[PDB]
Amino acid sequence: IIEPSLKALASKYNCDKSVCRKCYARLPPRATNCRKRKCGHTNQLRPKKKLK
Amino acid sequence: MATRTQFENSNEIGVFSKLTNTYCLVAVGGSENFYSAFEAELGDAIPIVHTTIAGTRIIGRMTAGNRRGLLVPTQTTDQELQHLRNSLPDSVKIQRVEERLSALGNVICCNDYVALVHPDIDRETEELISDVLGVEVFRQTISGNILVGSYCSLSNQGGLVHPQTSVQDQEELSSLLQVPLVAGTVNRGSSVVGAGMVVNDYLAVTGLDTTAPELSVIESIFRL
Amino acid sequence: DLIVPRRPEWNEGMSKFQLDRQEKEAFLEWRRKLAHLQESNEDLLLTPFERNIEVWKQLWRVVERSDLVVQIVDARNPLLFRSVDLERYVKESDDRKANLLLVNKADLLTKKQRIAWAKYFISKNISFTFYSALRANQVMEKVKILSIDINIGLVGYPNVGKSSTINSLVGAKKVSVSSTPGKTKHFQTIKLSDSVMLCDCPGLVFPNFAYNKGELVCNGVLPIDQLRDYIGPAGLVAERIPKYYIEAIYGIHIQTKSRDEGGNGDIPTAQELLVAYARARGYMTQGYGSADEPRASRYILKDYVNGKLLYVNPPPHLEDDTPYT
Amino acid sequence: SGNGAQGTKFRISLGLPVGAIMNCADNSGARNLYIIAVKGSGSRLNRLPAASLGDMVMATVKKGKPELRKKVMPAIVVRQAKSWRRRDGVFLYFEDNAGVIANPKGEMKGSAITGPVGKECADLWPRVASNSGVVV
Amino acid sequence: TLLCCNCGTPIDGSTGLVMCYDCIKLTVDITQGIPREANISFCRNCERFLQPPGQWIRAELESRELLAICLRRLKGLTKVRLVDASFIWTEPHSRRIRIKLTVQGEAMTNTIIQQTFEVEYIVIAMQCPDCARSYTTNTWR
RNA sequence: GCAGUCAAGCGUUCAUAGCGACAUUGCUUUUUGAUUCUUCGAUGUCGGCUCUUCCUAUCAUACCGAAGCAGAAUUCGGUAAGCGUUGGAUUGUUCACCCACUAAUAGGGAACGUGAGCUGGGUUUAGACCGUCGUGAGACAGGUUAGUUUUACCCUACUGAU
RNA sequence: CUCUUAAGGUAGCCAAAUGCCUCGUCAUCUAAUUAGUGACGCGCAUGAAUGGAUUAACGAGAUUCCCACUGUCCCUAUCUA
Ligand SMILES: [Zn+2]
Ligand SMILES: [Zn+2]
Ligand SMILES: [Zn+2]
Repeated sequence: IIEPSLKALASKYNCDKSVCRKCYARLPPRATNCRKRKCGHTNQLRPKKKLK
Repeated sequence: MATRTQFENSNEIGVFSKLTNTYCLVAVGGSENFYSAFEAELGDAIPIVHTTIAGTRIIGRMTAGNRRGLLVPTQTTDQELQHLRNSLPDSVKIQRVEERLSALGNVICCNDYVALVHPDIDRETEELISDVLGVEVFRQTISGNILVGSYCSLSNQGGLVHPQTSVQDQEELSSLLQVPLVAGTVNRGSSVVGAGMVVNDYLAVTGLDTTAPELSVIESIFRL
Repeated sequence: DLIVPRRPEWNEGMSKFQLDRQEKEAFLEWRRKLAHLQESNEDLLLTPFERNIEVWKQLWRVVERSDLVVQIVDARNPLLFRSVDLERYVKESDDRKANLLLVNKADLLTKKQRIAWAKYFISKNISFTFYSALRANQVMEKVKILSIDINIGLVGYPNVGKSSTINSLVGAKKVSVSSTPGKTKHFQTIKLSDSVMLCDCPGLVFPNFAYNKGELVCNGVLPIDQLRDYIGPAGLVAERIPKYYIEAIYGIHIQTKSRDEGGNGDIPTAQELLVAYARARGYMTQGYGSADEPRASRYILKDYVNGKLLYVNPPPHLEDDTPYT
Repeated sequence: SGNGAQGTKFRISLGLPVGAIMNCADNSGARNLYIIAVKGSGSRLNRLPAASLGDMVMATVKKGKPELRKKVMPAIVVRQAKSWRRRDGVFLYFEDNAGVIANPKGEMKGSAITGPVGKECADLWPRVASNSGVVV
Repeated sequence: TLLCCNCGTPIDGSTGLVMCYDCIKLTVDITQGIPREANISFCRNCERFLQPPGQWIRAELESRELLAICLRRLKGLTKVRLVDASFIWTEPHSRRIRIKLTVQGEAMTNTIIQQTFEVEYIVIAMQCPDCARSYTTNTWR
């Protein structure tokens, strides 16, 4: 029992993100470039593997 | 009823416990489900006793008692004897045997009217057992496995032995005790039967790994 | 049922590449035969055969021109050395043939008990002749006769004296006699006297279906060195040869078999016999001092086959004590 | 160290180290046990690991039953000679170092134990108590 | 007189035994940790193969020493008392070499069992790099 | 030896979860080389043993992120070198290959750490044997055996003491 | 039949103090052995008074293993001049 009205709430904070292919960071979906200075603030991102 | 439990995570409950129709014994091992193997299956019928004799926890393989009396070994002490006295009824007698062996629960196998004893026991214990229990004793063998308090469990109405016991020996013991028996295992093929479990007139306890084709034959042989 | 394949149709021609392809096909066919036989009995009765196509191709060239052969068979147990599928094979072409099989290595059995094997054949219409291998070395009206008794040839299980009986003709050892049976190979041909001519056989074996598991097959067939078992074939050394003869030759006292119950019994099996021997011979392990009995098996067995200890087999069936020393 | 070891022990003085040849008290046909390694038994340069009473060892047989030797096996030491201490203060020791063959989970292979058994081992391996005639 | 402890019906003897032959064949096993398919390499030009680390065996196809190199191919078969690992016939063209294997296992408590299990060794052709390196010449000794 | 960029594709559909040729930009001095600048009025030269410290390109341990992560078990990556990283048969061995325990049995450097600290099994003298070559003396970086390992009481350094 | 101006490794024997590839292959010994023993030999390059092979006895010769033994070691400690 999750009643997915709240699964949406949780996925907003766990499975709604984007990942830098070079830094492996947790970033927001709309973000173009990374957050950290470690990675030169690159743009190589991807969605987070939420499905299969 | 065959109530399956685990002492801490081992299955040999006949090692860490003991059972008869006047007292029940348990080591200090936590895991309250184990204690619920008798706290739940009884009312206030007989008392349970939490004990550690001789600073040990193997009370079943060290004490070999009866409905009307108990044998406690020599290595023990008065501090663990006095609780075993006070928290038990005076209809049963407690006596420190002053003999050579210590593991009474692997040399003696006894119910309320008949017994089976190791062949090389002292002839003073040979008489002390009947002086304190009035039980008849038959010290020959089980199958060559001279240890009897581990390869044999005994109620008054049913007992059990190990697979390698001969077709001659099962019938010999049936004739001796006038009680049936089967060459049954316990806890998924472990032939240490008198230690892998324990039984009484109505109650049976085995390990949580134990299987249903052994529970079903236990329910037949031991009950009636 | 079958132990040798067929060999037809040379037909006086050409095409080297094809008239041996037909023999490759005659092996694909004879090979198919052993697989079906092994599958046919239970699932495991490992026979001493050969898969190398070339050693059988070799034997497919030492008969057709040889044209009259003689069979050397050890007299320790001809029951498993007698060849079965030769009378049905070397007859059909209507040319110079007819093995007329023999038995040899025939001076380790005594006089009267040799009639035990002379009588095994007079009932069943089999030909033979007793003539030795090592001892000559340069129907009842016959007892035993020496070497006095166009190509010719000879065939052996392995180790019959195909290099030690070449002295049957001249005796100068133009082929080397060895301890192992695996040396004979790459067929050899001997020639003398301008009309008679030999064709020596390379190394062979011949499979079997009887006496495969609990046997004594390791009597003349296999090397003694590279044997990982050392117990099984020695288990039938511990059966015959009573204890109070081995006790008297090597001069040791092993035990008196206190395991007189049904685990061991009497006439000790090969676990209690070799333990008080390597302790008396001094061979110990590398890491601890204990009886290295498998290295004592290789020694006592090597004396069982070479001629220090002896045993022959009575011919046709179960008898208790036919042979006596 | 809990590969069948039920309880948890205090320190018992390490009598027999590797290279030791201790008797076999059980009726498995064997006669001795050549210790090769010990469970737990952390490391130190040039310290060879040892076994205490009630501990498990990996071991090998040298004398008896060719069916058994030439392969390693778990074993459980039940008697030693190096005098150790019980927390009651009194020191004890046996006359011979002796052990038992077992499976990895601490279960037994034999039908008995020819001799006495330590209290530190009986309470620790329960299947030893299911075959012990004498506990000290 | 005992009961199987798994299915209940089959009474087994007091010779020292465990649950039924049915359940000991079906559920219980002593032959896991081995792949039934063993890949090996081979060179057609020099007709001889190798173990992945090791000198080329030099033995011929369908030779006795194939048993030895196949046993050296690392499986758990070197643990459990092998016996009688001879070969079964395969079509030579089919590039498969099958061995029949027999381990003798230890059950729960000191009861020994036979076994009949099989394994296939699959051969793949090689470019023969070391023999080819001998053919090439980058330096002289 | 180590690492990175392209991404032609592998990856049940799924370039990049992991992988990744065709090419290419680099890093290192723990490999083998190349060169001959120093030392030929000698810097005591292999390995092992003992012992201290440091490095990170982290095997384990701590908090974490990332997956074709349901759990368990695993793979990739990051902060990070604070604390650990073994006993043994064989070999003179560096190297290695196994057995076993283990949280793990990571890689490396300090005149290829350390011989007025040791050992001398080895190479590398003289004795001597075998094989091949050489007419021959003799040669072999081919194999085998035997073969002296020196001194600190001075300055510094360090441990300790006035 | 022969080719090389003569002959063409016979008996025997071995990875042996002779074998580069070599930690040769197999078996055995060990928990595990590049060592060791036996066997196999197209033997780079064994071999017959440049003596071959086998040998009881002997050896401050070289090598492997084992029973016993022990501070060689685990792991150091102590006593005396
Ligand atoms: Zn980033
Ligand atoms: Zn069943
Ligand atoms: Zn090749």
